Amino acid sequence: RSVQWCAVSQPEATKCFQWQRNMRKVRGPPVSCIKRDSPIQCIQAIAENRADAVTLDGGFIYEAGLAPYKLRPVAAEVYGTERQPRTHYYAVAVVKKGGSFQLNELQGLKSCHTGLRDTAGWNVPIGTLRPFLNWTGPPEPIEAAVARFFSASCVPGADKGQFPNLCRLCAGTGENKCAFSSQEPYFSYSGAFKCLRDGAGDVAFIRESTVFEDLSDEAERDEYELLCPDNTRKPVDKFKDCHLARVPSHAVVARSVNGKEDAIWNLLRQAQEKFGKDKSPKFQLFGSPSGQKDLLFKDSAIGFSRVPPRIDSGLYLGSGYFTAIQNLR
Repeated sequence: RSVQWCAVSQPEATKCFQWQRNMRKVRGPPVSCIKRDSPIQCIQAIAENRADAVTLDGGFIYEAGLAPYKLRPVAAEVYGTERQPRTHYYAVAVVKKGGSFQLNELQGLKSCHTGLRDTAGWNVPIGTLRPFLNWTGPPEPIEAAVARFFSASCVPGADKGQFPNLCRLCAGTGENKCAFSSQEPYFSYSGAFKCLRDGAGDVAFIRESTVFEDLSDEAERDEYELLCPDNTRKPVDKFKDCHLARVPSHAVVARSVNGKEDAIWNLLRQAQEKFGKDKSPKFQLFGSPSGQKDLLFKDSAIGFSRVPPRIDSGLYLGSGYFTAIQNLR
């Protein structure tokens, strides 16, 4: 037959055509390509058997699995190194030890977010805190509710103009203040942590490893702990037993019924073994051309991982995450 990939963009299309005719050359499994204008359109396409697979993030993993699609992950991107591969992380709420407030009592305190609408620093934390948010649904934006929950925060990317409150704690210079880039000292994960570390804010929403990467001294990081969902605090080494959500990697979604799980997989294994990470200078599966990034697959990816059967979107996501998504719906 052949597996039909779905490109959400036209540059994506070019790398797929590239992929298909490069699979030919190496006499491997064939792949055809489909252009669409959005991840959902691709979800529908695959859904109504116009295509066979597509790589999606958690969010669309959520979406694709819903009726009437019922799509399911079959192959998972893999980050890290061949030496140290990783298919996920944990979204954690860090704080400085010594306090008594818990996750259910963060109202009025100061928060430090990696970025606006980023998963770990936003979608997981703000979706989790949802019960404490005085928010009607749409059309009023969540920022609104968040802006009036915490007394002040740093959310790189937050609209300084509409929601100035979400940029108070930020530390960039002039117009670079609250900007969504390295210009903002409290940007991303390490900036988020430092935000907390500098006493600017009381809680940091980052991932479990930023701590370790940044705090070399074991006795230095005994100065921090984690805020667990069961309204209890814990050391940063107990992240597995004390996190807001377990965030998996982007996964290749496919039909639950008659999905061609194996064709896709047999195609995925081989495409990797030949055009995988620094395997060929002819064509590279994980790598976007100049000006373009994360085409088809995450460039930071280094391989794939088969997803066991009977594992749906919800089970793939995890409750923390899955709940975090619905809560914002």
